[PDB]
Amino acid sequence: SVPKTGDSLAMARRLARSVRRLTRRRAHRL
Amino acid sequence: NIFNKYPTIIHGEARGENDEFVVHTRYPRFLARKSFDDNFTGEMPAKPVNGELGQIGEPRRLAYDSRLGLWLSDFIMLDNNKPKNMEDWLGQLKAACDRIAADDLMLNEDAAD
Amino acid sequence: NNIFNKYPTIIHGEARGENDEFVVHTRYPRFLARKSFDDNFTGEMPAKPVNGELGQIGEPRRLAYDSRLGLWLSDFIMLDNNKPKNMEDWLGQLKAACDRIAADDLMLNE
Repeated sequence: SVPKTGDSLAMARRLARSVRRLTRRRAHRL
Repeated sequence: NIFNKYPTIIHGEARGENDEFVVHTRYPRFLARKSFDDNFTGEMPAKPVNGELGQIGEPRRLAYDSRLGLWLSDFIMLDNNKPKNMEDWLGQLKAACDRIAADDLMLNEDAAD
Repeated sequence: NNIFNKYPTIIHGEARGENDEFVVHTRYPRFLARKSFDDNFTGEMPAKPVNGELGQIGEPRRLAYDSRLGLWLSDFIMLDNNKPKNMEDWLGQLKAACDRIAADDLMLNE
């Protein structure tokens, strides 16, 4: 069947997404 | 009915793109572009998000201003049906945008450490 | 369907309180899908270019895509109202789109 993403992979991917998003938003700021 | 398997709000990004994106999967369903003011402060207010819906640019296009630094624009409705009342559709679209703006603040709020 | 063209071709999505991720493909064929990962997904750049499989899964049968690198796309919702003239070439185009989305995810997270 289709897999459901596990918590350990999801937590690492979520942190990397947050780091990219913080970098992206800083270009809009100031 | 298939949309209901999805989360209500999906926050999106693209490679090489500074702007972000959103999908709203409940009525009214749409894809939109997320853009930001330069003084976006991100602090979560006690008051609920209360944004404004307006026409902007050239030619004139529907856009949403959260008034907290987030904008929603380039709306693409994913529903084929046309709403019976124009006034109540705009109201429903705006409320959805408010929920999205609130959800976006929490995406940032979760993250900053 | 012309408004779709102001968007980037591939949009990668997430939701709060959700482990799975999501994708929107904004060129033909246009769709929304659920993006998920198995326990052997590494996110490492593949030796060969991405060459996945389109298949039917579950009962009743539903379309699903397996990148064969551990990345899956499922719960497809087509965003175009037209129906394709040839069913074979639509699947070929859809599978090709999925291959690009998986590769794009790998480059984004590299």
